[PDB]
Amino acid sequence: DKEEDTRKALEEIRFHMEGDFLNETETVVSELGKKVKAERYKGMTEEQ
Amino acid sequence: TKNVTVDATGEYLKDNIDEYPATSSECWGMFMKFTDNMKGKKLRECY
Amino acid sequence: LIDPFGNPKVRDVPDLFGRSRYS
Amino acid sequence: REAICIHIGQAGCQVGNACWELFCLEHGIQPDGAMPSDKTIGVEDDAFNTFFSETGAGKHVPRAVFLDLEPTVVDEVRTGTYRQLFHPEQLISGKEDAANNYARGHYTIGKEIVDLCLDRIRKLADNCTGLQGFLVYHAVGGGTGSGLGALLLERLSVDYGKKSKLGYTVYPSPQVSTAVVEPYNSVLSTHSLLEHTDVAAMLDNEAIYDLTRRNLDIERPTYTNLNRLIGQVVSSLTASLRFDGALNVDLTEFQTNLVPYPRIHFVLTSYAPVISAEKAYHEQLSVSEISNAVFEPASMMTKCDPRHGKYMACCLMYRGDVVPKDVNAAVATIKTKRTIQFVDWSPTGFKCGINYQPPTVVPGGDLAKVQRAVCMIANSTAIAEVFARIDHKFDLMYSKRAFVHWYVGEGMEEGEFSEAREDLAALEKDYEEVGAESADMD
Amino acid sequence: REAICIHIGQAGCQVGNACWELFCLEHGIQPDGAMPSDKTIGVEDDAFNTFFSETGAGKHVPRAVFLDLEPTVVDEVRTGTYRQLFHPEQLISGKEDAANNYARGHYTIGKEIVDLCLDRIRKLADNCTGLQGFLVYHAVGGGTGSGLGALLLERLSVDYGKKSKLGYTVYPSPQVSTAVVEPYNSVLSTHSLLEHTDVAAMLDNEAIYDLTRRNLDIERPTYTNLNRLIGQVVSSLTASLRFDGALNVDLTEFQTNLVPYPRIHFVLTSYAPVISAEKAYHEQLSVSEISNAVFEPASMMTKCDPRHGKYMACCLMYRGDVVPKDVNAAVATIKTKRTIQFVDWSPTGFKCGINYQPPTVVPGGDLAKVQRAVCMIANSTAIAEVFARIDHKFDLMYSKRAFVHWYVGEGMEEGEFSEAREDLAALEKDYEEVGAESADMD
Amino acid sequence: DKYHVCECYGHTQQLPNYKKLTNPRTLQGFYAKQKVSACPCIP
Amino acid sequence: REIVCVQAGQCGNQIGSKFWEVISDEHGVDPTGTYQGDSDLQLERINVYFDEATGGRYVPRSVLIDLEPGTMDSVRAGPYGQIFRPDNFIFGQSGAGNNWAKGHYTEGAELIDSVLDVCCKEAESCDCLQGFQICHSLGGGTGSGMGTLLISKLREQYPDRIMMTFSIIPSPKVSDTVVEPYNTTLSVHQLVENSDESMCIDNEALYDICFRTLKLTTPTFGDLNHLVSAVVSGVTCCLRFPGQLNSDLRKLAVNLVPFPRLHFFMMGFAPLTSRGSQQYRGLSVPELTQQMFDAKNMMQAADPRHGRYLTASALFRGRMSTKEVDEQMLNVQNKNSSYFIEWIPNNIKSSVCDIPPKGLKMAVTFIGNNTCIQEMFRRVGEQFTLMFRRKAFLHWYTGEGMDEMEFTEAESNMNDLVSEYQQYQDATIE
Amino acid sequence: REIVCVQAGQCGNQIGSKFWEVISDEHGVDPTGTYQGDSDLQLERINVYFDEATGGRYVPRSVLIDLEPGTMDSVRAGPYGQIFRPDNFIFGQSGAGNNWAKGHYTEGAELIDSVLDVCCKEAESCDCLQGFQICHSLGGGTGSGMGTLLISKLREQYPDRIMMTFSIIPSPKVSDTVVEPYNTTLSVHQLVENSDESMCIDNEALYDICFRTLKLTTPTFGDLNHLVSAVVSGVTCCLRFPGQLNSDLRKLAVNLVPFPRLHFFMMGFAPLTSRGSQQYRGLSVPELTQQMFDAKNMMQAADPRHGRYLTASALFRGRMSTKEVDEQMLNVQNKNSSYFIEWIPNNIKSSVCDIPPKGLKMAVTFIGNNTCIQEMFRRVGEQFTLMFRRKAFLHWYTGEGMDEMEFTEAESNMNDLVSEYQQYQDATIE
Ligand SMILES: Nc1nc2c(ncn2[C@@H]2O[C@H](COP(=O)(O)OP(=O)(O)OP(=O)(O)O)[C@@H](O)[C@H]2O)c(=O)[nH]1
Ligand SMILES: Nc1nc2c(ncn2[C@@H]2O[C@H](COP(=O)(O)OP(=O)(O)OP(=O)(O)O)[C@@H](O)[C@H]2O)c(=O)[nH]1
Ligand SMILES: Nc1nc2c(ncn2[C@@H]2O[C@H](COP(=O)(O)OP(=O)(O)O)[C@@H](O)[C@H]2O)c(=O)[nH]1
Ligand SMILES: Nc1nc2c(ncn2[C@@H]2O[C@H](COP(=O)(O)OP(=O)(O)O)[C@@H](O)[C@H]2O)c(=O)[nH]1
Ligand SMILES: [Mg+2]
Ligand SMILES: [Mg+2]
Ligand SMILES: [Zn+2]
Ligand SMILES: [Zn+2]
Repeated sequence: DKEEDTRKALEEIRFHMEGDFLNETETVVSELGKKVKAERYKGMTEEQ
Repeated sequence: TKNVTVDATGEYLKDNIDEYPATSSECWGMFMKFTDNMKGKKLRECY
Repeated sequence: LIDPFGNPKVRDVPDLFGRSRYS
Repeated sequence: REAICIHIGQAGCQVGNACWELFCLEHGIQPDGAMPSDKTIGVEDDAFNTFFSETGAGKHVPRAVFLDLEPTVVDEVRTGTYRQLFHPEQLISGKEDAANNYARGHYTIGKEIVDLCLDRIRKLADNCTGLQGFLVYHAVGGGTGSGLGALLLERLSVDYGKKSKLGYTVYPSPQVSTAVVEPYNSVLSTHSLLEHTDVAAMLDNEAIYDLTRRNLDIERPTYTNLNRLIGQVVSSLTASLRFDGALNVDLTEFQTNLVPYPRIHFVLTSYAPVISAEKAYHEQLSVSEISNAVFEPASMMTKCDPRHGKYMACCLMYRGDVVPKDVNAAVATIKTKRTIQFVDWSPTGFKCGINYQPPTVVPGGDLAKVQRAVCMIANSTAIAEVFARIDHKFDLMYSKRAFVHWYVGEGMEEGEFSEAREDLAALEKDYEEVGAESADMD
Repeated sequence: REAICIHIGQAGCQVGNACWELFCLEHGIQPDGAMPSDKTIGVEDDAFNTFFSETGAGKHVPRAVFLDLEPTVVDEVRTGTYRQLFHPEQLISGKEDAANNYARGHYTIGKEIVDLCLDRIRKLADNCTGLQGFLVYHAVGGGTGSGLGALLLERLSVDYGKKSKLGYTVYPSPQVSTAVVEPYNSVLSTHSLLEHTDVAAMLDNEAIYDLTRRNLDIERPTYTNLNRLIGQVVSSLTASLRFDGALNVDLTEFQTNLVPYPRIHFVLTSYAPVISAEKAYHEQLSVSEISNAVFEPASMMTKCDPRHGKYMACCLMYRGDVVPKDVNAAVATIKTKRTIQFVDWSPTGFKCGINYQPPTVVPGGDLAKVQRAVCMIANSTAIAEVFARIDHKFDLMYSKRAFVHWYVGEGMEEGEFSEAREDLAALEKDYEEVGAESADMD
Repeated sequence: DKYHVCECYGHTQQLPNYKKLTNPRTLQGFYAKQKVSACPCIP
Repeated sequence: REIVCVQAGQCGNQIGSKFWEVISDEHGVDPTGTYQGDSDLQLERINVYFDEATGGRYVPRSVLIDLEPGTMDSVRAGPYGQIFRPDNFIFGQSGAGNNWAKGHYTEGAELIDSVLDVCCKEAESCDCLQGFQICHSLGGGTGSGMGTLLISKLREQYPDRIMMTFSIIPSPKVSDTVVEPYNTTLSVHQLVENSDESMCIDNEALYDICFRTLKLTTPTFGDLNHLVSAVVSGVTCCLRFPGQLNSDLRKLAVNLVPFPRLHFFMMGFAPLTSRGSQQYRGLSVPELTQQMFDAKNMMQAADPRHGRYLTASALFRGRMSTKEVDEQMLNVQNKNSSYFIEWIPNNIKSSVCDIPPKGLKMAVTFIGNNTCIQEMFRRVGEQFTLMFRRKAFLHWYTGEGMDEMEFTEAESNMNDLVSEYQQYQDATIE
Repeated sequence: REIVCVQAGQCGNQIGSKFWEVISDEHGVDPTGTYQGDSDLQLERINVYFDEATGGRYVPRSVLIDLEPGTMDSVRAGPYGQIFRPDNFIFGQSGAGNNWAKGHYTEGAELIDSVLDVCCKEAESCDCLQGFQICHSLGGGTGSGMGTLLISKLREQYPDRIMMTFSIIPSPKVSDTVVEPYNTTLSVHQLVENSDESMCIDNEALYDICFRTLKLTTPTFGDLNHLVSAVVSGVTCCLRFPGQLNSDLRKLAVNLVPFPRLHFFMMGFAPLTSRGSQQYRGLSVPELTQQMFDAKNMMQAADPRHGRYLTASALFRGRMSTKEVDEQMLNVQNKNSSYFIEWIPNNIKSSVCDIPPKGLKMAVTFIGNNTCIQEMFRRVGEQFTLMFRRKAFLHWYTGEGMDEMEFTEAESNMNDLVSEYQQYQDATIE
């Protein structure tokens, strides 16, 4: 049981570290969302 | 006088970039940058 | 470089004299 | 972290050219403000921020203003090699000089130019987040440096208040002289330095000429050499903010350690391994040798002999390959000497600093390359002798109302001469009283 | 969504040329009214609709009228490059001018032309589905601009009622002047502007000349520079209707937030990144820097100093790459300053707007290209000094009836001068009273 | 004390009274209440 | 046991989009509406928030109302916007103008009947209806006026159910609009009569959460709405999953409100920690409890240390022992006894639920009833008194038709709410 | 039985970095924080200084405080720096200015609440709390003022626990700071009331140790701080490993302190010997005892030969006989009997621990309570009276806000401490 709890906690940390909320990125984008960026605007890209 | 004194060594520096000395200033890190980025964002204090 | 107890140690002061920032 | 530099008149702008040349070469900014970012060995670091701000396209621009009443010297800066480094608004120039009249600078002409300068300084101070003082460069012998220096300092005190202002000032040398009216301008600058300045360092060109003749091997020095020495001193003192070290020292620690009473803020400066390239490879330059060097009067950058007074505090900045144990052994040997005396109310006379960055070598420069250096600023009662000779020369001329017509016609009451001379006399008496031993105890 | 522009006389038509060049270039409409047939961006967006309507043939045509009493300027528009953009009915021209007489415009000549203007406005308002106000451009110094502008605003105010009317007005400069009779026309104008406008923005050419000399590097400016600046301001205020953003602001929110009492509707306007291309590479231009810029009196487009009064409300429009947190940090920095003062009855002094579309760059233009800009409109008690110089000049001139026979011959009772002068005096006293502290509770 | 209080030389360090300086100048409010004649004309 | 959601104004519609993303993710519903989940536990309570339309699809029980269609274009552009039923979007053609009276009296009465018709259509379809959930801001125009109008109408039609609101209130430090105090005062008057339980959030507290705890370099309103959507989806979790000690909105209300006006609550959510720090701390019940009571983690500007707790509730999600929960609540009650109102012998309710939020091993949400909430209302009343003494902007409201006596009545009601909290703070046994 | 550490100022952070390197090395913790040790004996007492983070890792129970983050960035940048929890670094925005009054009154009161919150959070997590451990210098600015402020707050909140300090004091020959007498006097005034046990080290004594005993050619602060970290880690060894005669900080205090003001101690560590000489002499209990009592090996400038020992303690590490300890301590007391206070029949406590520091067969740490400490205080008081009589730098402190009465109180209290030591020096049986 101890080993199982350890594995679940490691999966927890791996989920938080790779998530999009803390990394400030977005992956689920709608086609209309590529033009309208009402909330989710954060800044300009390098190419711009 | 300013030409022959300062502009000559300025031109020499323009020609040669190996005269700039190396250094180490590890005291400038992430907490200093955090304090730099947080100017004017004071919130939730009691007086 | 020797510790006060006799063991070897790594450098602790940077080597800067005679060095250049840009290759 | 950041510091703002204010350059006034001819000496201050010319010393500024050497200072900013040095600070560029020390940080690694090219003369056009760029940086060869792709050719690098180490990693890019924030240390420039004390003196530079970035636009974001990676150009660097410096935190300075240049103030003059004649255009020619600033136009020389505008047309030189560093043309692209400075923002054009920072280089401020008037129409006509203060003609060696303090009154002309202070009342009539500087009042027109002063509001642009204050607006630029405000624009700099708004782009800061931990400003810890102003550095001011001026000469008190000329008209615009004295008068506009005084007015700007007075306005800054009301606007910024408690924020510190540290001045490096070229005072009139005790027998080399350049203009007749130097005593009036130097006297009438007494109030500004006495009441609106936190530490003032005094320099005389005759001492730097003596140092460059004796130690360096230069037969025919010119102002660029003196300005390069001043730039080296300033770089040594500000290195403690910018680079790693064993014992760091923030600019507020100088003020805490050097000034015992609020008027006693005038300090002497000296620098140790002033040496030529041919001599430098014949000699070792150990810590104890340069520590012994800084106390000899042949090393000083002000024409005063400290043997005629008593030390109150010393602040010693070591940079380069030095080990603290050698600094302690050197300071204990200095303390042993019989010709060095401290006032009995100051038992713990020393402050130390130790920094790892060795002094930089400038391609056209005249100093040798050396692994270590030490720089000292110290407060001593011997300075009272410097004021007395100016007061004697002032007393000579004012007695016959020799040139008073210029100042009274251009707007000054005759009373102001007597006022300034009595205030500096009281400052001399303060320096006499503070230095008197408390031998009467019971 | 929609707004209708009314341009009157010489200044209003010339400013209209700059406005419509800019609005065309910003949307991408060619000067002939046809969008590029090969430019398939992918999604034909509706943003033009605020300023253009389509002719069903797919041409775009703009929601504007050009009004003049002399033919020359409108015939110049008719023969220029944009001939095909405008509908020919929109360009209305009379035979002869109002000869610098407000009385001639109001009573004699504008009464003939006004019904054509009303028919065009009727035809425009019928081709709308969410009209939300009129923008009016005129000068009060000339005869037709004052007289016909007042008469037309009166007729609009009876016919349309509650619909908003926002004026951009060229006021007489405090010492630069172009005609002798300016005080009479400005006094007679102000009663109508008081009664028949919801917000009035005041402009002086002398301020825009100072701004173009100081900020831009133009030695010999002409009206096209000023008109391009005005067009930029109008585009900034109307951008909130036309492009995506974080915090939109409809013109009724502007009116609700900016006007505290129904008579207190005269506002100051300023614009931040007026900068040349060569200056643009020496400085970053962050949100906080341009926010600090809009509050300096050197940035204003009207010759008044706001430090001599108190702010009641400010509306700040940001366009371009800005994040709300930076706007909040900037506004929090502004609030600390002691030389910026708000009336104690207005604690929450600010309104914000944030739009993502950066300002457009015009090929022949003199402004640099910049990633962000801010525009401010603010209501302040400082305006009372502005009224006082016209009242003093009117009193000086009217004491001898210097020109009154022209006005009496063209149809006006002499009594009307005194009535208008007393009404403007009461408005001056209102601005004195509103700024008086509430010491009633003591 | 033994020095001067800086009211000499014609300088003062007292902070300005912002509320008083901030009120505008008007013909009846300011100019008409002066012993010596005053006018808003620019010299 | 079905909840109906109402989203009003820009803030409400934006928070709603993130809320429905979180709920659709937890039940494995694709943004097309198709079920793609992998356990029966997801399906067996899907009815609580979704209705099932024919051939697979699920539709979310929400009404969207706004005065300008700008928001509809913003929600339609989001990643989940397609899921919403077209007939559920109600919009006008001109804005509220940031004016409470306009939003309440002129366009409010024009639209409100169609909103009530949609809400009734949604309510009468449920086999048994649980409370309503409403998101809106109090500082706005249509949010305050039309939200409180609709709340009053729903309170007329369903007085025995629960009425729940989440509400954003103007910061004392940062504002986007000048006339916030009037709209806030009138809205607080409406809420204290109509609501059963009200949660209050300061945007300043969400910015301070983001900057200090999460160290985000460039936070956006999406982050604030994610924090809010997290707590909103957490409060209902025990309604819709199994657990060792079930709980319900009505049991929370019964345990939190001693007297019917004292229905204003504090919010918190415990597992917040920066990506750099996450490697440094393992999950455990003491860590969650410690973060849960830290005022740093509370979403209002008022701090609990300036008040006293009447009651509190904690809802735990995850597989954990009941002993640790009970003993933690005992230890916190015993060590800080001066901060708890003494004429109630035990102030904390606990509840335990088996199913955590996705990607977290454990979570707790905290609801607190503390008298220091009176400080927020006092600040709003101060700014109101500064503007009102001088009639600073009243002609807009009076031109809509309001009597000036209305402003003094609303001010008096807020002052009485502050007085009642202060009196219960300083009560004693004698 | 777990300790919470506080490190303050530049000296404190630098000494702390070496201490946590030494502690992590003895327990086999990688600089990433991962346990890589090779015996269960390492794990079974890891709790004393480390908390356990998930899947292996351990984190050190320490608070880092400074007024400018430059030092914090230097410590974070060090080779073991990663182990420290990011949230545990507390810093302000402006310096102490090397001024005690600034550190105590202006920036102290600004930061202290966040430090007290972190220290309480760390303390209340412990199942049973042992004393606090604090490292700082008295001559500095933020170290002296904020360290003594924090000590006073922790003494208010935890008066039944132990308060322990390690402190650096100005050398008699060369000053590092001009205003050292004021900062030292005020700090000693605070410590003598607040502290339970205080250890003193002179940098001059470490230089003399290095040069005379170790013959090091080019010593650096890393060597001095390594010697200090060695003794610091030695004092706690019996807390955290088995032995024939266990010992504890409280047992040390009870045996060392006869009266509550007499709590200032000298330190030494015995098996110091140069790499060239080490081949010539094996370790044994007589060799350690002889070096241990040699004044050459003592870390203060005062010499025992000018005073008398009230009490002493020796902690032995290694596999060793009880005969050598008992008979050596008796033999040393008998042969040098004039240097031991005669009205206590046995002045030395011994303790024995099985596990030596790595690479030494045996070690002892010595703690001594000796009246020669009065000479240091007398020297500091003389230099203070010379400076104070002339108002030498007083305007800085008075401008911060201090009343002059503080200086006369602190001087009088320190002078009474010197008198009390002198009185116990010359006491007799009669
Ligand atoms: N060390 C050094 N001294 C200088 C330099 N330039 C001028 N001085 C000295 O400063 C004094 C002259 O002051 P100036 O700077 O020329 O006076 P100013 O500020 O130009 O005032 P005006 O003449 O009224 O314009 C003399 O004693 C010069 O020797 C310089 O570049 N370096
Ligand atoms: N900024 C700006 N000011 C202008 C422009 N044209 C005229 N003015 C100013 O406006 C005032 C003159 O008003 P006008 O427009 O010439 O008067 P009008 O409308 O032609 O009236 P009439 O003379 O009767 O035809 C003067 O102060 C001019 O400086 C312009 O194009 N731009
Ligand atoms: N936390 C949060 N605040 C918001 C959001 N949108 C707007 N606001 C705030 O709410 C206030 C504006 O009110 P708004 O919703 O536009 O009122 P409405 O026009 O009646 O809908 C301002 O303080 C905004 O900062 C959001 O998505 N999240
Ligand atoms: N042993 C030791 N002493 C130090 C170290 N760093 C500074 N010191 C001493 O501590 C004193 C300076 O105090 P400091 O830490 O700078 O005070 P602060 O400015 O308040 O942080 C001087 O006596 C220094 O010699 C160190 O790493 N080791
Ligand atoms: Mg000159
Ligand atoms: Mg005309
Ligand atoms: Zn002065
Ligand atoms: Zn006049």
